[PDB]
Amino acid sequence: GIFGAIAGFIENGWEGMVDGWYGFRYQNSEGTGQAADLKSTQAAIDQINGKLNRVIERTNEKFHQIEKEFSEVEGRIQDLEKYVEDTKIDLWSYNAELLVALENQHTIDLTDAEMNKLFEKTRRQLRENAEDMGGGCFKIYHKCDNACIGSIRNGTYDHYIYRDEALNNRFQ
Amino acid sequence: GIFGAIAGFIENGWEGMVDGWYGFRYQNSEGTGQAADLKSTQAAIDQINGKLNRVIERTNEKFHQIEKEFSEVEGRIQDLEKYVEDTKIDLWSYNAELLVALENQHTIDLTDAEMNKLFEKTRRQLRENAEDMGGGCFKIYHKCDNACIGSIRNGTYDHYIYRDEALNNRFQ
Amino acid sequence: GIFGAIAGFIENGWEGMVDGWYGFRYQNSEGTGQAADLKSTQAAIDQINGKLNRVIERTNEKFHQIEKEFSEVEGRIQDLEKYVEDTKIDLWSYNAELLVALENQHTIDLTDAEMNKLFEKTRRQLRENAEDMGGGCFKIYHKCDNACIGSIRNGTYDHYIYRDEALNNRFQI
Amino acid sequence: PDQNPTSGNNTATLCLGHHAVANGTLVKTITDDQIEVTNATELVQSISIGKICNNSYRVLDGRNCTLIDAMLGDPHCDDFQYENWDLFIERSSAFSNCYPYDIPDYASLRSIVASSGTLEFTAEGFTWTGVTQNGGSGACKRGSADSFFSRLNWLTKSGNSYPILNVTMPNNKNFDKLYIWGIHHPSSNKEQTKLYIQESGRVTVSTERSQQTVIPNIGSRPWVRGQSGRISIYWTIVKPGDILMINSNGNLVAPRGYFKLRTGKSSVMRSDALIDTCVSECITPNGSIPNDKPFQNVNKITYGKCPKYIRQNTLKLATGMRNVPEKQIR
Amino acid sequence: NNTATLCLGHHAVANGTLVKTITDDQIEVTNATELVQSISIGKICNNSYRVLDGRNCTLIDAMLGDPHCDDFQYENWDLFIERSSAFSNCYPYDIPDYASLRSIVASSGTLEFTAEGFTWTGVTQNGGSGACKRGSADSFFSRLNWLTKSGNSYPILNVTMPNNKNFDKLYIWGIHHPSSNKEQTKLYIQESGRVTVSTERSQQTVIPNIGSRPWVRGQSGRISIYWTIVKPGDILMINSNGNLVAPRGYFKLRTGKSSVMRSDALIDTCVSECITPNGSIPNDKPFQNVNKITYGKCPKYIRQNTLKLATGMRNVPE
Amino acid sequence: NTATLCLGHHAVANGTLVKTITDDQIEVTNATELVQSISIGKICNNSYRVLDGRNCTLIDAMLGDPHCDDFQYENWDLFIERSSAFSNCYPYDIPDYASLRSIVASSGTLEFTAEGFTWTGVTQNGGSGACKRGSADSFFSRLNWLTKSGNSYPILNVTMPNNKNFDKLYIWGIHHPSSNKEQTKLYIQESGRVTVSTERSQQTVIPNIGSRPWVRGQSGRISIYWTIVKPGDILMINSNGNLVAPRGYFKLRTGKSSVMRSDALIDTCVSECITPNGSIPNDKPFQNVNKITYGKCPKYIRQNTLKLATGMRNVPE
Ligand SMILES: *[C@@H]1O[C@H](CO[C@H]2O[C@@H](C)[C@@H](O)[C@@H](O)[C@@H]2O)[C@@H](O[C@@H]2O[C@H](CO)[C@@H](O[C@@H]3O[C@H](CO[C@H]4O[C@H](CO)[C@@H](O)[C@H](O)[C@@H]4O)[C@@H](O)[C@H](O[C@H]4O[C@H](CO)[C@@H](O)[C@H](O)[C@@H]4O)[C@@H]3O)[C@H](O)[C@H]2NC(C)=O)[C@H](O)[C@H]1NC(C)=O
Ligand SMILES: CC(=O)N[C@@H]1[C@@H](OC2O[C@@H](C)[C@@H](O)[C@@H](O)[C@@H]2O)[C@H](O[C@@H]2O[C@H](CO)[C@H](O)[C@H](O[C@]3(C(=O)O)C[C@H](O)[C@@H](NC(C)=O)[C@H]([C@H](O)[C@H](O)CO)O3)[C@H]2O)[C@@H](COS(=O)(=O)O)O[C@H]1O
Ligand SMILES: CC(=O)N[C@@H]1[C@@H](O[C@@H]2O[C@@H](C)[C@@H](O)[C@@H](O)[C@@H]2O)[C@H](O[C@@H]2O[C@H](CO)[C@H](O)[C@H](O[C@]3(C(=O)O)C[C@H](O)[C@@H](NC(C)=O)[C@H]([C@H](O)[C@H](O)CO)O3)[C@H]2O)[C@@H](COS(=O)(=O)O)O[C@H]1O
Ligand SMILES: CC(=O)N[C@@H]1[C@@H](O[C@H]2O[C@@H](C)[C@@H](O)[C@@H](O)[C@@H]2O)[C@H](O[C@@H]2O[C@H](CO)[C@H](O)[C@H](O[C@]3(C(=O)O)C[C@H](O)[C@@H](NC(C)=O)[C@H]([C@H](O)[C@H](O)CO)O3)[C@H]2O)[C@@H](COS(=O)(=O)O)O[C@H]1O
Ligand SMILES: *[C@@H]1O[C@H](CO)[C@@H](O[C@@H]2O[C@H](CO)[C@@H](O[C@@H]3O[C@H](CO[C@H]4O[C@H](CO)[C@@H](O)[C@H](O)[C@@H]4O)[C@@H](O)[C@H](O)[C@@H]3O)[C@H](O)[C@H]2NC(C)=O)[C@H](O)[C@H]1NC(C)=O
Ligand SMILES: *[C@@H]1O[C@H](CO)[C@@H](O[C@@H]2O[C@H](CO)[C@@H](O[C@@H]3O[C@H](CO)[C@@H](O)[C@H](O)[C@@H]3O)[C@H](O)[C@H]2NC(C)=O)[C@H](O)[C@H]1NC(C)=O
Ligand SMILES: *[C@@H]1O[C@H](CO[C@H]2O[C@@H](C)[C@@H](O)[C@@H](O)[C@@H]2O)[C@@H](O[C@@H]2O[C@H](CO)[C@@H](O)[C@H](O)[C@H]2NC(C)=O)[C@H](O)[C@H]1NC(C)=O
Ligand SMILES: *[C@@H]1O[C@H](CO)[C@@H](O[C@@H]2O[C@H](CO)[C@@H](O)[C@H](O)[C@H]2NC(C)=O)[C@H](O)[C@H]1NC(C)=O
Ligand SMILES: *[C@@H]1O[C@H](CO)[C@@H](O[C@@H]2O[C@H](CO)[C@@H](O)[C@H](O)[C@H]2NC(C)=O)[C@H](O)[C@H]1NC(C)=O
Ligand SMILES: *[C@H]1O[C@H](CO)[C@@H](O[C@@H]2O[C@H](CO)[C@@H](O)[C@H](O)[C@H]2NC(C)=O)[C@H](O)[C@H]1NC(C)=O
Ligand SMILES: *[C@@H]1O[C@H](CO[C@H]2O[C@@H](C)[C@@H](O)[C@@H](O)[C@@H]2O)[C@@H](O)[C@H](O)[C@H]1NC(C)=O
Ligand SMILES: *[C@@H]1O[C@H](CO)[C@@H](O)[C@H](O)[C@H]1NC(C)=O
Ligand SMILES: *[C@@H]1O[C@H](CO)[C@@H](O)[C@H](O)[C@H]1NC(C)=O
Ligand SMILES: *[C@@H]1O[C@H](CO)[C@@H](O)[C@H](O)[C@H]1NC(C)=O
Ligand SMILES: *[C@@H]1O[C@H](CO)[C@@H](O)[C@H](O)[C@H]1NC(C)=O
Ligand SMILES: *[C@@H]1O[C@H](CO)[C@@H](O)[C@H](O)[C@H]1NC(C)=O
Repeated sequence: GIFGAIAGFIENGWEGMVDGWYGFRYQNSEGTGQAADLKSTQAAIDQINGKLNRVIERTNEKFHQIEKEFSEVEGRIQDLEKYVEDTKIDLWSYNAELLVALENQHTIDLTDAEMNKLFEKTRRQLRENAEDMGGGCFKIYHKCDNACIGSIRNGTYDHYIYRDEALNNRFQ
Repeated sequence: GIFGAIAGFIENGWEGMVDGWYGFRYQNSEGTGQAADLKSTQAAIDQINGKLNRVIERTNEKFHQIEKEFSEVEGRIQDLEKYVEDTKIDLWSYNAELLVALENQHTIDLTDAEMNKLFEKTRRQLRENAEDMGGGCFKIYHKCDNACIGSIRNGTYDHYIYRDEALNNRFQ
Repeated sequence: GIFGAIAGFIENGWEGMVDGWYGFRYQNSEGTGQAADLKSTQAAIDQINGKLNRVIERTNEKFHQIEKEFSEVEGRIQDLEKYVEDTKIDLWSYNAELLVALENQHTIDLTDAEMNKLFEKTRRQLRENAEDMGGGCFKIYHKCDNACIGSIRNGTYDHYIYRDEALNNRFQI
Repeated sequence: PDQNPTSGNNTATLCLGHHAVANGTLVKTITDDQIEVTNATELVQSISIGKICNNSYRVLDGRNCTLIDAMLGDPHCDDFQYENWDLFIERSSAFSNCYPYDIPDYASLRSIVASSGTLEFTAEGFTWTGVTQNGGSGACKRGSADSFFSRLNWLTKSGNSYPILNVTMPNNKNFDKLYIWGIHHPSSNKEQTKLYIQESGRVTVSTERSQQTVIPNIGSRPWVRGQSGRISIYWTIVKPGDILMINSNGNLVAPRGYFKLRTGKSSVMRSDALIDTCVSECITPNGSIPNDKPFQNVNKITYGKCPKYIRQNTLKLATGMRNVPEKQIR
Repeated sequence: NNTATLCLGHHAVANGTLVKTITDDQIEVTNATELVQSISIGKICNNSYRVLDGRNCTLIDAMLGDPHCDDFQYENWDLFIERSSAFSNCYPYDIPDYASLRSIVASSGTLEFTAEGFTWTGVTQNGGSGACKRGSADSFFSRLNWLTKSGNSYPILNVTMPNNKNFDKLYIWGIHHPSSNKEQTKLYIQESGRVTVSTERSQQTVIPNIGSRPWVRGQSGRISIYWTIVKPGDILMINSNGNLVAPRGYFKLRTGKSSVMRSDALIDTCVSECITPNGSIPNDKPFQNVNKITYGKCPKYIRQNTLKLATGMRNVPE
Repeated sequence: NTATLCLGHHAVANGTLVKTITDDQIEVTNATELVQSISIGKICNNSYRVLDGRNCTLIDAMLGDPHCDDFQYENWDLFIERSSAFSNCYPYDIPDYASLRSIVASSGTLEFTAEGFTWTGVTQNGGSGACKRGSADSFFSRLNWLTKSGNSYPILNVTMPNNKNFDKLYIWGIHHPSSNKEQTKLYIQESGRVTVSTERSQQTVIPNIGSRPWVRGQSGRISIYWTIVKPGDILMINSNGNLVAPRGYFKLRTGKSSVMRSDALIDTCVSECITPNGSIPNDKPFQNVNKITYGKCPKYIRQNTLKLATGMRNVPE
């Protein structure tokens, strides 16, 4: 991955996160929890669906063409009929091998990129009240119960409320 | 895009910014103001013009070929003559549909990257004298007049001069 | 560079680094030093070698085909035999032109990425004990000898050991 | 203090992450030949339904008959007389059962007829003065009587004269007429004179634009249903306003009329698959196939709305992120 | 107040334009540029290339020497233009492998002709016909020599012509098929004619084909045109005993960059390096959707009529 | 009591320029060429079985031109035809010459089996001064030139059933004399004819009396034809004059063999690709040497050079 988050600074995925592609796990005063993030998940799915719309259920109608198998030998004009079909197939085969390879490199990148977007988004919320521990975890420098964690997940965490307390716990 | 800045953590573009592609808006002791950044703007344009050079005015010269319309019904070698031309058209039609798709995807990503490159460039200049409010805005924790802003735009802002002041505003 | 590290906020490369693509240069109580980061170097090389193995020798095996040069003029079917080989060649010429152009853009972007990965990795270890000077250099605010620098390079640097000493130096004057 | 599931009362840990599955699936990329992702979807169609679906395109089973033997009117192909099709299916076990023949440039006629998609025939009352009509053979039995191709008229001498036959037929319809005619090559000079009087036959079908001339070719051939003689089929096309003319002093196998040429999207396919009531907009010799995927490895020969044939039997497109499992050891 | 705020951002426009991407079907960007040429000028530009109007004539009738196609005696072209309203107004004919002869001449790009003193002893030459009226007299295709009997009989002709040059000579000849046997003997004496045109590496025999055809201008008979190519150092030979429509001389074959194109559009003065039947088109874009048939420096034909390449960022107004 | 850690990347003295989607020229630390544009100079004979036609073309070797007798039961992967090849037997022509050349080239073998065609009432083994084998008049070896015996030439009626598991290739011909004297001298009948037929197909050919230009002292000609015969079918031949008879069949194969025109030298080396210019290596995906090829070959393209970056952007001080 190009951003180095998935299979990077995040050691591994969570197999117990069945209701999302991206999300949080927390440990606070009320216990340890888990929770998916629907926005980021949907961002990744939608792009992936975007690619599927271009490739799936997309075919040309074709009718009469040229013969591609032969009973007798006929030299020149059959050599030509064969070469044409052989040339066409090799060219379409290349196009397919390349389409997939490209899209896949890009799928892995845009997912890795969405994981990084969530981390940056959350970093901005928490502001001076937490620090990057590495591994994808923040250490929040104030008591933050389940409601408080929800406010971060909801996108409604006002950092000014805990700022003074937090600065004190970081430096003293 | 993939850096999540344009159509991302920056909420929207400025229609008022007509003298550049990326830039700054700022308020201070002297009031509000706007100013474009030529370096970042020009980095993006060069890359887009770079693509235009590969696409525009690149044209193969051709002369006598094969007949592609037929008055009479002939069969075997007419069947081929058409199928050949039909194969060619489909493959070029695919090459064209894909080219545009990839180039456009890429264009969005590189323009988004230049936006982000400028943000990270500014963040580094300020160092400990500012915080990331979100929306791609910085709170500079000291009196920063027009001349001061100019140095941030010019890349000549010395962070040590205001350090003791801003740093004192940030924690107390 | 899509991250703007190589040929961006990092001003230039180091000709003096000859046993690695990425790495460190440092100044401390014991002198100055340089070491290559094996891990990031290998990440890029592995990725670049993947591409090589995709393109390089994956050739088909063709045998008897159609003729492509001619002595006598003939008309219709010779016109066709020529048009077909010409059509084929032009398409494969497009494929090779694009192939190279896409790969190289990607090769540049992925090398640029490993650089920025290494920086961010390092920044996260240092935590509150250093600041970003710009130019890809950190300013570590404690006595960080060659062993300390070595722990940063190993990814076993324990910031709590120096936190007090460091926080103390950053917020002063 | 060790199993405490809470944090130390004035801090908390907020970890960001992504999902992962116990059984991932490998895909190809620009930099990796095999790389595990959470999920992927096959882009190459390599399974066939097993039979040809005949509710999308009109599929005509030719059974024991080829498209040509249907057209000419070989007796055991009489069923196909007046019939149209989107796809005509030719079987491998098919055979001919009339007088032995050859069609110089067989393939072209076969294609021309196939694309048109119809054997609709219109009889024209040609005047053939001075000759015996409706010749037949034991090599082409209709019942227990000698007979012939239902769309051809074998002409022989009447009494002591094979006159120079001179007949025209102006195309006044607003479409192109297709005419099937031929010539007889007897197995000896005794026969050539016995049937046509003249020592040396000739047939000349002509328009205002084009012409074709054929001479018979005397000499024995291998037995086919008891007959050393042979016939050769040729074809002519007449356009609206143009006129047909047929001149011959011997060996003519005259036409009984014309076939009506349409510009059509129809075709012909060599297949031994069963035809059946199912749903599919793409047909191949192996059977019909679905067209949800963009590519296919079933057969290069196809009719209809089909995925494009490639050499690869599989190409996986990733529909999920890189898979990075939790448990190194299960 | 002793603090300031410094916001970063990007530009936008009232209404942008929609493009395709790998992940979106439609998506707004600030600007784009069209890569498919959809529309032509209307005329065929006769400036960059030497366009030659056929008007009433085909290339084949021009070669053979139809009385009304005399204009094109020694003319050349990069692109020959054939109108739908053309016709033949000479003796009725056909050509086996017509398209191929038409292709070979168009490619050579020239009707440069050099006559040769063939010796046709024992036969009356320069036969004509009312169906091919030139000016006001029974004439014939200018490049072909119709040979007939000389009173008493028609001898076995046996004529040679060696290729001394170092380029390919193109020869055009034919054979006459009468409407009756009484005619076949009236002009060619013998019961059945024959034409055997041979080189030292090749040969072609055509037998005439007596019998009436449909009425074209007043004639029941026909002529079938054949052709032969003699290489450097090689030698031509013609051996006929009846029905020979002999050649007068040879055409020069140049390996060229020329062609022929069917069209009914106006040929006129303008700038362009690409030519179609619909007219000339500008070749600034990489692709085109006008007409698959083209000549010159041309955008490649595709089936799409529009493709916008993004030349700006994502557009996000306020 | 402070330190400085700097992160960086390497650079080289002399990088190398490459194309990208954005830049026509941009310098990187290294690259690798994808267009093979230089050839070894000569054709390598170790990888594939290369066969030098020398003074013979493929067709002359089949027919059995006396100076081509060395190529009798030969086989090849690739058969090399030299610009200096010449025909030296009786003058001939072959309608659709290219097709027969292709068919034999593909089969990759001149394995000929002779059969006991019974020709009665005719003298066999006609020859010519135009086709000398040693100092004596001779003919194409695989062909049999029949003439009248005694004072007549019968209507020949011969069969030969293909009771084999493969397609049989039969090469036959017709003779065209230079006059009616010569037509009636050799064959008696004033008008010759050759009919070769299967149960499926047939071919009739009339000869054409008339003088052609001298080739090795002869103004006559033969036109060569062929008939392929399938398992279970039966070849019949009926002629009252001018027949240039077959002596047997060539065993056809579906094979991976071909024929190439080249004047390149053929020497000991190794390479899995062959062109008219010489053999080329196949480590690169593309080539610009020649569009004519045989073997495991890079694909031919217009461009003579295409550099794939194998390293990062090169940024020196
Ligand atoms: C990834 O792996 C998942 C995990 O599944 C497995 O667990 C691992 C540890 C191993 O033990 C594996 O052997 C095992 O597969 C996959 O999920 C499973 O997917 C399979 C098919 O791939 C499902 O098979 C179905 O089982 C149905 C019944 O399920 C219950 O009982 C079975 C034992 O019989 C157990 O496996 C389950 O755990 C359940 O307890 C069954 O109803 C289905 O067949 C039906 O249809 C037929 C008609 O053909 C009919 O005759 C029959 O009566 C049935 O009604 C079928 O056999 C399996 O259930 C599912 N299991 C779970 C727990 O999810 C997953 O497929 C895989 N992903 C990919 C992409 O491969
Ligand atoms: C009422 C009637 O039958 N009158 C006789 C004429 O017959 C015919 O009239 C012409 C207009 C034509 O349409 C015929 O189809 C019609 O029957 C006859 O006129 C001629 O008849 C012959 C018969 O084939 C030719 O058609 C002949 O054609 C010419 C020509 O093109 O003008 C004469 C020309 O010199 C000749 N060129 C040669 C020998 O090099 C050609 C050539 O023979 C044919 O094109 C070969 O296919 O034809 C036409 O004149 C007249 C004249 O007869 S005469 O013997 O020529 O004097 O006689 C009436 O009784
Ligand atoms: C000046 C003169 O009249 N001299 C004749 C001489 O005529 C000629 O010389 C030969 C070399 C040739 O170039 C002729 O074009 C030239 O006018 C007689 O020589 C024979 O001529 C006949 C033609 O009538 C043949 O060319 C024949 O050549 C062969 C040959 O070598 O190919 C002899 C073969 O035995 C024969 N093979 C057969 C029948 O199977 C072939 C074959 O008949 C021919 O290729 C078919 O197209 O021809 C020359 O031998 C010379 C002897 O004439 S003879 O008595 O009829 O044999 O008499 C001189 O006075
Ligand atoms: C042992 C012996 O000599 N028996 C002969 C018959 O010889 C033959 O047997 C027949 C069945 C064929 O296999 C012949 O090839 C074989 O020689 C001979 O039978 C007649 O032979 C004729 C050939 O010369 C015909 O084949 C004839 O049958 C037809 C046919 O059914 O196809 C009869 C048709 O009416 C006729 N159609 C026409 C004229 O329009 C055709 C036609 O002639 C040929 O297809 C043209 O190529 O032939 C068959 O009965 C007889 C001779 O009888 S006959 O009076 O000459 O007719 O004599 C036995 O003793
Ligand atoms: C020139 O030669 C030709 C072939 O060498 C001659 O043709 C042959 O003519 C005879 C007599 O007319 C035919 O005899 C008939 O053969 C058929 C074939 O049946 C075969 O298969 C069945 C299978 O059960 C078997 O029972 C038979 O024994 C045969 O093997 C018989 O059905 C008839 O009763 C009859 O006897 C030959 O068939 C035929 N041979 C070939 C190969 O075509 C021809 O007569 C000669 N022509 C001239 C002008 O001289
Ligand atoms: C019809 O005309 C042709 C064309 O002229 C005649 O062919 C020529 O025949 C003569 C001998 O009869 C050849 O002469 C020979 O030339 C060679 C040259 O190397 C020389 O070595 C001999 O001594 C002899 O003089 C001449 O080459 C040949 N024409 C060619 C090759 O173009 C033919 O005789 C005529 N036939 C009839 C039936 O009228
Ligand atoms: C990561 O590095 C630390 C730091 O110490 C050093 O780094 C080495 C790569 C090398 O440059 C060395 O000269 C330098 O001292 C390692 O700690 C050291 O471990 C060794 C045993 O391997 C001990 O002998 C040292 O006392 C110890 N020093 C300190 C200051 O801790 C560490 O082992 C290494 N870890 C890994 C996983 O490689
Ligand atoms: C937006 O794109 C348009 C074209 O889509 C550009 O306008 C063209 O500019 C160049 C000048 O070199 C020329 O091709 C034409 O004169 C212009 N008009 C066309 C092609 O229609 C231009 O780059 C952009 N214009 C904006 C942003 O206002
Ligand atoms: C055979 O018949 C054709 C037509 O069926 C005759 O051609 C016609 O000839 C007359 C003049 O006598 C013309 O007015 C007509 O235009 C001709 N018709 C066509 C269709 O060409 C022809 O004369 C006859 N020929 C023979 C040899 O009998
Ligand atoms: C991912 O792979 C595919 C989609 O990319 C999913 O398979 C399909 O799921 C839906 C059913 O809700 C339908 O489109 C098809 O019935 C499924 N495919 C079949 C039957 O081949 C699949 O569910 C996804 N896998 C995971 C692990 O999420
Ligand atoms: C956001 O959260 C506020 C309180 O915390 C909550 O946690 C959430 C995850 C939710 O499920 C509930 O337990 C609580 O609401 C709440 O006051 C705000 O209303 C929430 N706002 C929005 C927009 O969701
Ligand atoms: C940038 O602006 C500052 C203050 O406005 C000024 O002092 C300086 O000269 C400028 N630098 C450059 C390089 O333009
Ligand atoms: C928990 O926090 C309280 C202050 O709220 C403090 O007095 C106490 O010592 C803390 N204990 C631990 C183990 O953090
Ligand atoms: C192009 O053709 C037209 C046809 O009328 C003519 O007027 C004009 O002079 C021609 N232009 C040139 C440059 O030959
Ligand atoms: C760089 O690539 C070239 C050409 O492919 C090769 O010869 C050279 O050894 C490589 N150099 C390095 C340092 O990898
Ligand atoms: C190889 O041979 C062809 C054929 O003549 C020649 O034109 C071409 O330039 C040659 N290519 C080389 C030497 O790479």
